[PDB]
Amino acid sequence: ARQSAIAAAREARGTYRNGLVTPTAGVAPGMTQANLIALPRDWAYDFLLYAQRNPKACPILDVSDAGSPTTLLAEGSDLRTDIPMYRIWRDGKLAEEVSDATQAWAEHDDMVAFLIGCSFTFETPLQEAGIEVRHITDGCNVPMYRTNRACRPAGRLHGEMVVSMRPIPADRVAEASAISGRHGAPVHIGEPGRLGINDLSRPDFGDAVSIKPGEVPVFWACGVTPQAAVMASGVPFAITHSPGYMFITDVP
Amino acid sequence: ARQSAIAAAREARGTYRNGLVTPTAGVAPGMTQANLIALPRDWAYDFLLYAQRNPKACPILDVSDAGSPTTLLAEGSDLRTDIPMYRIWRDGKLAEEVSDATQAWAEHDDMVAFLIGCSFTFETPLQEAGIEVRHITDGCNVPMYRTNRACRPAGRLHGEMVVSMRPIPADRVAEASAISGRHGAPVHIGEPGRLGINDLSRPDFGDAVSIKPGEVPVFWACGVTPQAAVMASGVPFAITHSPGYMFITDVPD
Repeated sequence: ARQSAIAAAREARGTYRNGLVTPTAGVAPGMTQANLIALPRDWAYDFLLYAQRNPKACPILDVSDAGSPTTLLAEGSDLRTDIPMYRIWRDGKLAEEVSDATQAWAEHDDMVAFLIGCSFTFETPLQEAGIEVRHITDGCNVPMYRTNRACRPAGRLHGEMVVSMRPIPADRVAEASAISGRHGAPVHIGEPGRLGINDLSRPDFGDAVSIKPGEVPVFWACGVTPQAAVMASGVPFAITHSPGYMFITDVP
Repeated sequence: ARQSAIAAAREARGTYRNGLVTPTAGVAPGMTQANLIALPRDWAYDFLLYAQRNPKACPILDVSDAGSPTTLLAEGSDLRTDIPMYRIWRDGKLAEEVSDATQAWAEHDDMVAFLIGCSFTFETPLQEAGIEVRHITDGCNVPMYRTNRACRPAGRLHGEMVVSMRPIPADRVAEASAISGRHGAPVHIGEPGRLGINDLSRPDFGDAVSIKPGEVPVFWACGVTPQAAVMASGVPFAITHSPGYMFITDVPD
């Protein structure tokens, strides 16, 4: 029921609020999970525009007011604690990981939280068609790669797109792309190298997976694209989630 | 015709650059026209967020980098001069109207331009059902009203949605909305009072139009709502286009 799924959602982030640290992959089936990036209002203008200029890579689910946390995607939730793990960035480099972001969030009083993602998940219908999601078939975090595809810059922000990949068997590629395209369309199909990915076994983010010799790698734009921007643009201070440790919202 | 449409657009923008002032309706047919609101970077955040929160009322066509009067919607165009008429706003009140916003723009070297609009015009489809766009029949701008439907607030900005009104034959209305909905879906049919409109003969924007004894007023979210938020939020300084004097892009509809 829709009522129970929401319960499991309030349940899950309730635990993370209590310090629990575990991947959110398949934590509350049927519940929209989002990526995060919080910036001081000043840099938030750069990212809002970065998001309006690259909606495929940074589709916004919500933007908190300057005095966050709290988001309409989860009534009563606190963005500073309800995420398993946060990546605290300083001067364009990851400075530390933490289970609670309350302190880091205090460094600025006009922090702006951006919840990034899409309420539509193509993974469900794929598995429905009998395709299989390699990383799910395992207790895995989908592998993700920083490509050579430059995003449209905005303000002081600029950077490459980050993609997640799932091996699709040769004869299901066409319908795999069509199913997920029914914004959700794959950005690339095939040759990893054409994306500046020189070794699929070493993903910049997430866990690597195996690809049966008859499988074709397919790539989709994902919400960690913002993290690549933080690193290529030297943003003084930003707070994002740690890949694989997302914010489970109340939206199915 | 191939390229012809955008050529007419370039020419038209050219005359406006050279000081021509004339309603923009009808010119460069087939070319998407847009509303404009230019704000200082600091307020540009509030409005960009106002837009992301109210997409049907403020559909963004483009956003210029701060301090740049250009737009990808028209190569070689200059926003400070290619619109026939501008509205300079001060303390959310409207201080002056000029044929050249060049001087006003220089008051902030961090001006951000927002071209508001949609490339999907439904008027063509209507006139190609005989639904007749009243205001296109008379020499007037489409009546626009400030409603009682508040936009979701964003930062310092707040305000009501400004709708556009087209008189439509009672027995036709059912399709006029279906057509204009292939952002374009109409927000209100009927009692103009229920939408906060007291006297249709008095529109807040454009020219009033005559409603025949049979027609029903049909309303559409209008790309003029930011100006309403500018008055209700006391925006210290802003620049927008004037009534029926829009920016003609090279982007076909």
